[PDB]
Amino acid sequence: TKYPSELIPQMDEWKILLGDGTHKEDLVNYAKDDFFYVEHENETDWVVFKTPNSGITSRTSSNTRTELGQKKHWIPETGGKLNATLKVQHVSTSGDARVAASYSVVVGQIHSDEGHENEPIKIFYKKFPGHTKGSVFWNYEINTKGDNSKRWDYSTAVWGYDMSVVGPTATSYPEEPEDGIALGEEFSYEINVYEGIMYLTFSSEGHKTIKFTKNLLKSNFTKKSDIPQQIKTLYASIGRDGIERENAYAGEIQYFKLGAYNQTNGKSPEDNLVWSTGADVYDGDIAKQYANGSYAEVWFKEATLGSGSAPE
Amino acid sequence: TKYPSELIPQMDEWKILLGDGTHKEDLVNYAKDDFFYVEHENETDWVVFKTPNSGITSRTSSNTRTELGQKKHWIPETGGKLNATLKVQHVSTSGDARVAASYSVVVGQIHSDEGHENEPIKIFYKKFPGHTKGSVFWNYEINTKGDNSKRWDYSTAVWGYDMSVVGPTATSYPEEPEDGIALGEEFSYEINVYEGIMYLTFSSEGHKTIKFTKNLLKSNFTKKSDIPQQIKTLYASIGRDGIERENAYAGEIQYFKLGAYNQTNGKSPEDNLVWSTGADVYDGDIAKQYANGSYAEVWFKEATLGSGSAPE
Ligand code: NA
Repeated sequence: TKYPSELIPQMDEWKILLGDGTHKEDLVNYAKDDFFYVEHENETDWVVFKTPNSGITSRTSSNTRTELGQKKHWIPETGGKLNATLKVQHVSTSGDARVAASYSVVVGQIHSDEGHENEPIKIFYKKFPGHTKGSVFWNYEINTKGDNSKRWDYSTAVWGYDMSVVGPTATSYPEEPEDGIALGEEFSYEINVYEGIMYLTFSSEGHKTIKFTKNLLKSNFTKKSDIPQQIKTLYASIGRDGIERENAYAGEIQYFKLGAYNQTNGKSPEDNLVWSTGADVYDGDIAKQYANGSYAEVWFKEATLGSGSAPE
Repeated sequence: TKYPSELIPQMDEWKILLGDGTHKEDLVNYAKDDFFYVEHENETDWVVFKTPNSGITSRTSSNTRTELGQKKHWIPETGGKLNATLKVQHVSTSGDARVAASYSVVVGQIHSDEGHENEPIKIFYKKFPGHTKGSVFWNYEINTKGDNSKRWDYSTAVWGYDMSVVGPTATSYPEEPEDGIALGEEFSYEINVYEGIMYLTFSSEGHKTIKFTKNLLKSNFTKKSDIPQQIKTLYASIGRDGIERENAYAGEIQYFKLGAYNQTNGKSPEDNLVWSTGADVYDGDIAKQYANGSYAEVWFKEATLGSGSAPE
């Protein structure tokens, strides 16, 4: 009988989009069965975000989400911090293993509200079908100088693989990552942007805590000879060779998002081998996708917003 | 009670500078006698800011302040809202009455953290010696295009006079304003910056609620022919003919301040008849100033920070 707002005291600082295209700005005492609701398990309550592979998407995306967006925006220079503790309960059980996005779900992001509307960070959990352990990795998308159709993401592994580890054919998978994270296994992230520098921390009991620093005010990617080999390789059949503006996301307004942003869709892999995953979507029927594994589902027990801080 | 943080639940969102030059970042359970403390009166507790006319000033100013500064900064596009209810209990009883800033105290501001470090708004209370009623007015400072030494403030009256109404000699005063606010009389302000537009609301029991709208993204002062007449009298002595850059404070990082920023100092009126007030400051001896009326003291009942909101 609980609402998610009973578990997240800053619920009034978020709006939501659900997998069925519902937008809701006032989330105090709000739930909707099968998308955004509370689940009780032994001694903890969790906020569930559940979304199919193909529901009603936002105008900005081909992928379906049930995900919060922070109402108060900020530029990297003034900063912001998001802390989450969560477990992924389910990712799509179908999709083409040659496509980097298949079988994954983004569980936190910074999204830009203007300009190209790209993401300085998207944190993913990806698990191939049949595997016990999945991978957590995070992607930085360039704030492309000029035409955004040449953009790309650079993916960095936390536990397990990064997004570039694909199967060599549509239904054969790499071996499971030995150091990865199971469904139902708790982990935490913090995204702390202080004075334009994004400091990430990822922790999970029994695994190494892993930290990263990425300056969001000065690009590392301002010419062709700076594009990482990972981009040349993973985007080789797409054609993406953009460069990033010199000052990256300096002064660009953005905001946090958190929940289940499903990156497995039913688009044809031939149209985009990195992001169109060709999964089973049952012609958009949400109840049939839910009955056959064609969805993602992520549970959070803590989601806190605060100000950016100097790492100690 | 004793700590101002028992009255202001958001005390951890502010830092302070006191009139003796003390800076303190963590204000929970913090008070300093004679500067920042709580006074109980009839059935309400108030947070008191008290400052001499000449204490230890910030590097940025010739005036002394005991004043909060908001820790988390913002640009006008993303916005912010400050609400306060207060009463002014004392302004300096000495000063050259010809000088526009004399006998006044700023009780709320937006202050820029970069660039020229100018203020999109400072809210003043000013009361000539011996008057019962003082005036509340607010100043917008241009974000000067080019050299800031040509900057100026434009003052708009709320109740009573604006800053430009001065006495005819150093020691005599204009008539009391018909509509002003007495020492000890409560009034409220709200500075609500939503999508770059500043909406002000001022209210006090038994006076008209007054509202203003000022766009902080698009200057009304881009040509010399737009400089208001007011500036031509006040600033005649001083060389201030600047114009403002076209997009005003767009993208410039700001934050709110609230407290007692005393505008009466001991500087020579013959050097600057707008800001150099020639008051008695007893060689910077704070005790002697407090004993002889050379100070400002403002009590707040409420002080809340929030997001900017669309008016309605
Ligand atoms: Na901001």
